[PDB]
Amino acid sequence: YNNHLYKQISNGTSATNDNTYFGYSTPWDSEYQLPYVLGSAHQQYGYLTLNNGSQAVGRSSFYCLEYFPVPFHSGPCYRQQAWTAGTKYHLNGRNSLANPGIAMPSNGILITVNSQGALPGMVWQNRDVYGPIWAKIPHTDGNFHPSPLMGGFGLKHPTFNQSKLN
Amino acid sequence: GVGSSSGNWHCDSTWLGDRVITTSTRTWALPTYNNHLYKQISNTNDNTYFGYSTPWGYFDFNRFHCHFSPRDWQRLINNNWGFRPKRLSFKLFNIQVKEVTQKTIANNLTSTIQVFTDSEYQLPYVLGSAHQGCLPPFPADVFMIPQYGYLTLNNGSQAVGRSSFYCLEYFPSQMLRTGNNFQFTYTFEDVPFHSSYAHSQSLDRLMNPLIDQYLYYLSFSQGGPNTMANQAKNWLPGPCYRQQRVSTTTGQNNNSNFAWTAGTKYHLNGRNSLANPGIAMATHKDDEERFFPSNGILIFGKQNAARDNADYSDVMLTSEEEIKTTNPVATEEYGIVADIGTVNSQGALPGMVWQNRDVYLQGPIWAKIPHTDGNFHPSPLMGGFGLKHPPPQILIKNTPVPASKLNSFITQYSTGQVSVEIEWELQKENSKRWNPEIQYTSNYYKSTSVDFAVNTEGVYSEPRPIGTRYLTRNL
Amino acid sequence: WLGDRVITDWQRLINNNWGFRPKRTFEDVPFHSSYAHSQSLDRLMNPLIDQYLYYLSRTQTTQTLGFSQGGPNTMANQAKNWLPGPCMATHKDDESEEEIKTTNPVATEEYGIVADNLQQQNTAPQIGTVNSQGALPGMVWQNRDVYLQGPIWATDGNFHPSPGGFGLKHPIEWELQKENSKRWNPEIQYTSPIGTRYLTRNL
Amino acid sequence: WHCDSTWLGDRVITTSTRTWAYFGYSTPWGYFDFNRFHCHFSPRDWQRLINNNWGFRPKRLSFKLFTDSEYQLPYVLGSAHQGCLPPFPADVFMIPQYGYLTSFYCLEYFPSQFTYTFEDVPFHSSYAHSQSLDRLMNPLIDQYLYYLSRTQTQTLGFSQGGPNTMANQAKNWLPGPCYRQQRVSTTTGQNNNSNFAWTAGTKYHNSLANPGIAMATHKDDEERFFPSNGILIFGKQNAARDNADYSDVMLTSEEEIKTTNPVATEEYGIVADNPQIGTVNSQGALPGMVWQNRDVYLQGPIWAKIPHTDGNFHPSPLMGGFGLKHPPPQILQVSVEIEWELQKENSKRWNPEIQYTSNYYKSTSVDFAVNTEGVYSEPRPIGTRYLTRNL
Amino acid sequence: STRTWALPTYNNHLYKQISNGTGATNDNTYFGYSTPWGYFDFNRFHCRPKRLSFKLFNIQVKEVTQNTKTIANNLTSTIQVFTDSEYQLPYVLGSAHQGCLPPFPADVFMIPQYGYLTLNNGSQAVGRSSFYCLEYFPSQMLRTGNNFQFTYTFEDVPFHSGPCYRQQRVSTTTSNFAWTAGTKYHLNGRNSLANPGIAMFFPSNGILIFGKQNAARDNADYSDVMLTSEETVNSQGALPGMVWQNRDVYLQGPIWAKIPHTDGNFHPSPLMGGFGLKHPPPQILIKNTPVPADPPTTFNQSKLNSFITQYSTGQVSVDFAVEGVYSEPRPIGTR
Amino acid sequence: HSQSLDRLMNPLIDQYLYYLSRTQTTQTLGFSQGGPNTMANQAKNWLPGEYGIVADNLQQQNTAPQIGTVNSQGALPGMVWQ
Amino acid sequence: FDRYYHEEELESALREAAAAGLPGLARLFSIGRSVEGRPLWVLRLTAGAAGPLLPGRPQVKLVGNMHGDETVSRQVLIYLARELAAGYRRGDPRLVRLLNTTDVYLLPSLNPDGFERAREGDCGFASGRDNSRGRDLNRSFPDQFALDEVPEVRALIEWIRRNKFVLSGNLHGGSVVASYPFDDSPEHKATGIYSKTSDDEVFKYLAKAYASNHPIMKTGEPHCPGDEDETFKDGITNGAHWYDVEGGMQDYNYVWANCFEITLELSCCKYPPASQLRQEWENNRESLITLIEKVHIGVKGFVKDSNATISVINHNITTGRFGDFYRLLVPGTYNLTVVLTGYMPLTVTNVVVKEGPATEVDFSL
Repeated sequence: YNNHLYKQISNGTSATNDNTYFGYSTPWDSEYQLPYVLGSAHQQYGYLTLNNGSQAVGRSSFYCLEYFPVPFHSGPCYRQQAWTAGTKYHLNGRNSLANPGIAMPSNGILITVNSQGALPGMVWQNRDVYGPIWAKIPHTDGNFHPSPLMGGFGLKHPTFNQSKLN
Repeated sequence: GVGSSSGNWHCDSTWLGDRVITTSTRTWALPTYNNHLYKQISNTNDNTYFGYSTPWGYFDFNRFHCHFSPRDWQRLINNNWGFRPKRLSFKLFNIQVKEVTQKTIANNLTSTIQVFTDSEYQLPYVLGSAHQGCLPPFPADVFMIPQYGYLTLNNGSQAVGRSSFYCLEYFPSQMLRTGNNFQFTYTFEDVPFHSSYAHSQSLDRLMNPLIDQYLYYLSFSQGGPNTMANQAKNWLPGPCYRQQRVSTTTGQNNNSNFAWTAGTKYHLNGRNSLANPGIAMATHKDDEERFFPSNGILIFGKQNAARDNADYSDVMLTSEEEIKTTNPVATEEYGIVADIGTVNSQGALPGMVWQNRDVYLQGPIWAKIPHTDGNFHPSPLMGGFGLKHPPPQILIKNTPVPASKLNSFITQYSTGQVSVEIEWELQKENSKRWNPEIQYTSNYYKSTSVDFAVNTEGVYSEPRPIGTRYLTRNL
Repeated sequence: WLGDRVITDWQRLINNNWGFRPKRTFEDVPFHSSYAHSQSLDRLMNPLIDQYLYYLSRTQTTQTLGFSQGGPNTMANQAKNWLPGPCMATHKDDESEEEIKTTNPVATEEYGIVADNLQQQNTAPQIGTVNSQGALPGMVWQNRDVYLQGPIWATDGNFHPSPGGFGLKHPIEWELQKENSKRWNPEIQYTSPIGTRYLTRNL
Repeated sequence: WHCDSTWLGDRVITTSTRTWAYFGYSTPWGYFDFNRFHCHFSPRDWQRLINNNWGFRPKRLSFKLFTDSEYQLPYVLGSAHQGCLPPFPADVFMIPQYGYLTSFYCLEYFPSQFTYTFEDVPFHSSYAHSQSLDRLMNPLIDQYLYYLSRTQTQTLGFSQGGPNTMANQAKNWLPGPCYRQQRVSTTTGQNNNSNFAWTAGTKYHNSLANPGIAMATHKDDEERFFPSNGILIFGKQNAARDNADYSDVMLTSEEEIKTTNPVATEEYGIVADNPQIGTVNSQGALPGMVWQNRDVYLQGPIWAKIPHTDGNFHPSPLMGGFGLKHPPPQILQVSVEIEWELQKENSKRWNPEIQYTSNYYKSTSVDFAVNTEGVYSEPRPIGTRYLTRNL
Repeated sequence: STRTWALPTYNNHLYKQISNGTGATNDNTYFGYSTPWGYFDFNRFHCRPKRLSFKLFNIQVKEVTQNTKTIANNLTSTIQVFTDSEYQLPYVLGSAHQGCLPPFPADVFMIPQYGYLTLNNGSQAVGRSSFYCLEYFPSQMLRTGNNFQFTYTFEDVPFHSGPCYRQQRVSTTTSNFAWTAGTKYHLNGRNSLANPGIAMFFPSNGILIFGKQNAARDNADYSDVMLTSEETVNSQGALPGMVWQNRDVYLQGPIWAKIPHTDGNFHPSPLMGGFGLKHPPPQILIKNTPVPADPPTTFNQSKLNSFITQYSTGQVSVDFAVEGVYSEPRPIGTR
Repeated sequence: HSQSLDRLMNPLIDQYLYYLSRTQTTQTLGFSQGGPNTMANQAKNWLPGEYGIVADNLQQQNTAPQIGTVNSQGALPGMVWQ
Repeated sequence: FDRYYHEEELESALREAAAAGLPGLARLFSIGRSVEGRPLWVLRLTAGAAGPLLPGRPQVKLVGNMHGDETVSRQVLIYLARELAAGYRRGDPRLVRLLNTTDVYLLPSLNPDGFERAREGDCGFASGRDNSRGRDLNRSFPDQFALDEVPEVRALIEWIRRNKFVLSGNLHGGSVVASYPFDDSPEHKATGIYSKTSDDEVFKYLAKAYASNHPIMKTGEPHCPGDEDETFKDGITNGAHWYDVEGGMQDYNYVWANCFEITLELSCCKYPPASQLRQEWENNRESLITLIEKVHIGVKGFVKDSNATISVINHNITTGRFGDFYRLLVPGTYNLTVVLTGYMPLTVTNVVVKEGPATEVDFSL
């Protein structure tokens, strides 16, 4: 992959703001020190990091992989209804489609009050599995019912020349 | 012994392995409050209260600078993923009790002071409200003990049947003369580590940017590197309680006084109260540093800053931008749902994750979790550690010495030394990140005075609020 | 009545205990809070000491940016650590689950006000009254009171599984929680639907 | 393939694996070199080391794939040559050819993993003094020692050294030795309009004294000025072999030692010619002098073999590093694992110190990372002296 | 050697930034901090070494009031004393400063105030500048019934018994060339006088000059001072083969100095004479514990500004005769 | 010694350290890597025990950089002798 | 011509410009020395230390490169000197009458030390902003609302007090805008506060005259990094209305002297590369000349017997050693009162200023 190179990949407006990204494509982890890309339901290892447009910030991290040696599976509302009318959330000025979203539609399945959060004494079921098996619960201070919205199990720990040879 | 010191000055910080023991000694002066009397106090409908002001003083060390020096804070935040208090030892020694008369001051050897700790939490917990009177950030500073006073249920400026009156003299308290010392050790309960890190990945960018998804979305198409806002995602951003956006560039704001009328507040007991700082949310999106939530941030005060109507130059705003990877922006909506509609205040939903508010060198350390039937993420909104049994309030009073109950007393105050020694546990930073991290550093260029140091007039000032999230982790 | 246990009266239970829970074999259920808070969530501060934290208080001198310290007078503007329960008290003052008005918002009226639009020089700020508020971090609440005539007890995920009554995963001796309060003035007792919140606690 | 850094106590064990392929002689042998610091330390690890330590030194290394354990061969390492292990582990490097200057040394005459133990070496000063050598006194108390302050009303007057006449106070120490270097401005227009790179260069008789003894690059507010050949100049990514533009190179700055060492472009001081005054440009060792060594860099050499001579004065390499009488032997997939003993700082300074941090503001590419075409680049030479001490 | 000492309240218990930029030429520019602490100095010989024992006892802490200057014992007041045995503070000892223990035992001396200097760019500090709060150290507190004591062991320093740096020729038998023609060294663009420089009718600044009793602080006449005597190429560094002697120690001169913690040094013997020590006797810092006056009856967040004017006396343990004024007629060398 | 102090390098491998090789094009700043051909300009670690050439003045746009011959030189760090 | 002249170069370029005109026209002198001893070169241009003061010729100064890294001002002032001399030799009628009727002072670099510490390509999005003593030259003048640490400021103050400057403008960098005086406010708020003068409209007119001829400033939108699209109407702005500056030099010039000064932010890249300098010249040349011509507006004249104070507007001005006075005003009627201590005053009313040349009046006290 990548001819044994780490290639910096990115995308900015010069696509759209919601699709901008920055990351690295590697030519390829028991302590979970790499960006965990599993659980995103993908069909080469590459990861993303913080970006502001097509360019990264100082808080962005670069990982060189050569630098390496639950409850049994079986109601809150976030109303669903293609993109303009789709149910999406907002994070850092970047509208991301809430597909499939909370378990219960334009983007609500796997292929008056309209948004109700958690209340005392209310019960709900999790999305069924068909499909992904697990997902890594993000290492974060707080999470409410850390179950994968896509379904599955929420796992906390799931002649010499100086130039490099081409 | 009147002629022998009760204790010694202990200001130090020992960094042993994953433990940091920060001990700090300060000089305190306690006057006679309310002239040895319990006085009922009472007071727009939003600001009404009823309560009692007690002749008792209380010791406050709920601010981080009371224990961590700026270099200590830098050492803590530059190398550790998290930290939490493990224990504390509190000592109160070298007590002098002096009488002032009309004017001269003389030692009163036989006089005592009453000191106790509300270890059973039977008193109203006034710590954790981010009040003044804490131990000074600078050890050489001598500080005045704040007066203890508590609030109760009120109907306007009048009490109700359930109003509780607490006589602090009803508690068992140790009496100390000039030769006696007080001390107690308290052990913090199991508390989650404060996240002294900023996520190096955003929540909506946790996928592989090289491989398409096997899940289709209504476009039908498969989520891919190009159309990544449409990819299936396992988690949602944290809950949002939308705040009003105020620009530090004062010319970009509306020409109206919207601080209270258009501020974000919560309604309780028919009495609107400003949701300050509210739930933890990003101060602003990227390239938007001039904007802050109207009341959704911690605003500390520079040295000599005015109590009321202090200009922007006299205050320091704290920014929660480093949690923009997970927390939705405070000033901007949570998202769009169908009816389309814009959701501004979003409660908790399954699968959402959110970072807590940052702690600061000048900010609070802990707060008592209210003894309630239920609570969702019982973490203080101003930051710190939520404790069911926090460090007990240390109440101190000058025992009255009389000169119908006796009214005239000898005008008497006390001084002494107070030591608080807190042992904290650290999370060692174990990351395979290749590029150098972002560290907190002092400005290299020449400066008229050293930051976090005394000026020419002997005044210690903190120039900026030092955050805690500088190292990085992955989601 | 033997120590912290009672084997089965209601007046004696509610006038002398902070909580109670059935034992038998009932699973460990949290003690039902049989107490009304003597402090309100917005009044947990010291009414004598100002706050070192500042808040935005001033915007017109033209346009300005003024900050003030929370104090006894500007008490509603003070920074607070907690939020009321999700939107639950029956009624506010001078208007039954009123014991929880200290922590729970009034049922017949809104949770609060959020910001609606994004202000600029040309757009006045807009406010949105939130009627249905879900769970938020740091928000606290009380449960509905039990009554002598009321019920005792009653999925993949649930949030705060409390009915009123006891939330039992697997649904008589009652273990009591003796009140240990140094409140000076006499407490409120039941004297001749009987509630359960008569004794008082601090928040 | 072992490549990681383990921080245990006051030790850091950094292992790295890489994929590999005048008169004198050029041998067919290729020699393994890992004498640059980035061969062992990642930029994150270098930041971690330099932000939290007052010093470090190698303890022992293990090298797995002959070696001249008795140093019978011309030790060619320590001359800052290419062929080192690449800073980026994913890079594949070619073994440099081994050649020496003069004595014929036939390498197959020697019999063809191993472990080497570093001899006890002084810790490298990974700190910059917070005090100046001429400002070690009490700024509140006068001196009881008098100094000649007046000579004509013709007379003889003596004064006590005090806070105001601070430069006249008696002192116990002198700055380090000086070997004056020609000054060149990075602002090109401020320089002379002549090619004085070689003619006006500071050289010893005529090999060029590059970088010479450890002296401060510039005094205060003169970051544009640098000694003509008295500093280490590293190459930015894809820099020219020769005739490189100033923007194509990165100049190191040694001003951290300006508090103890004389400025490289300025004189050591003034002596008496006879009342004529003479200016000393080159100053040898004098009693009571103290001086800091040249800073080591993430790209700089780690060690150098002390020549086996009858005598030497402060045998620390002039390019920076650890002067070793018996350095790691020349080695004629590769894993090198080196252990460093850290010197933990115990500072009671109140204000926060200066740490190495990456710029927060947006950048097109992450610094110390790979670009779009997969080329790893070191954007700046990371020093080692960031924490502060007292003299 | 036991002396009676008095310590006043320095700087009103305030750490004060001090600076001096450009009179006051660039060579005299400094930045630093004056602390409310005094320090004990016994670095003069009249106050090789193997060990010392330091004691600080018989402490009286007296409060003074003005109306009528009335001084009264404050039996409940303490003093904080600590030794930076880890050498974490700027070591201002060894700079030949005043405030040392008097040569005459009967003299009662004033404890000099502790201040330190730091990196400066004129009267203006830099990022590398360090601020040290002496209250950030574990200091033992002492009332009238308490005594302080420690012991220190000198390391193996060579017994007290040529490179050249030419000085200017000055005759005691009388233009103003003291600074212009003097022998100085250049450091960070700051010409600092090389006094007394390396060990070599006296050189311009290459000797130690002591002051007789009742001598002017500045422009003291030659009869009011005592010169010490240690009886082309102008600067000659160390060469292989030269041997030289160190500057002699004197009954009034310094005993030791701290060898700066530096990568390298050549013959680390103090230029003033004495013993170069990597770990010299730790400087002993002593301060009156601040005793606030009566604070108001209403809480104020600001630090207390009114303190009781206070001081503390005590005893300290560790020709040529006296209107009761003790004087040393001449400097006594060792060789 | 079978080697001289200024010939302890590789006559085959270039250096990764640059030295100021050009100043005048007008004025400029050219840097070159020390190599076998330009072996005198190459960086070293040691100095000999006319000792050498130092700079006397501080060159400006007009002041030519006059040099000075060191006839007597004292001990310096990284200096070896037999 | 694309080259940043440094120390020595400055003097050489200024004297080359002086020789680029007729002899007896230009005089290059020094009003003082910087901290490092670099002279503060000032070029005086007029037909005929600084030499005697010519009658009927108002004194105009243009102090540039007052911040070290704001160096477009330095080069445009050098090019202004060269252009003035070249036009005077070539017989440029506009420049001929300008030099005949105006005593133009040019100060290319007030902070040469900061300019030397400045680095090429640094647009300022320290970099030598302060002098070598670390003090800001714009935060060191006495604020209307220590001299030893700023010898450049003291030298400028003495030069101003020794003269009777009528019109001036200091040229800056980091934006493209003309800001008129009262650069601060009594409340000393960061921004927003409008702080007008007694001659607020006259300062507005001067800023308009400079800005309208500038290709970038006339648009009223600098449109530069880190500006938040801070659109300045008409290309002009007020001091405190833009941002607070305590102790600005233009405020001292207005209050402590007869000077009318406006700060000119020529470009938002503080230290542009040499190649762009040519363009910068064409961006400013005319405007600079225009500003000098604007000294000939309002009222001018002499006060003679049959230091006199001229009063109109709470801003009085004094006469020169020749008794000449120049009050910058716009068209309209004004009531000019002349008052000299010991000379009973004269209130000449209905003085009508027409657009363009200043109105003339001679007073006999």
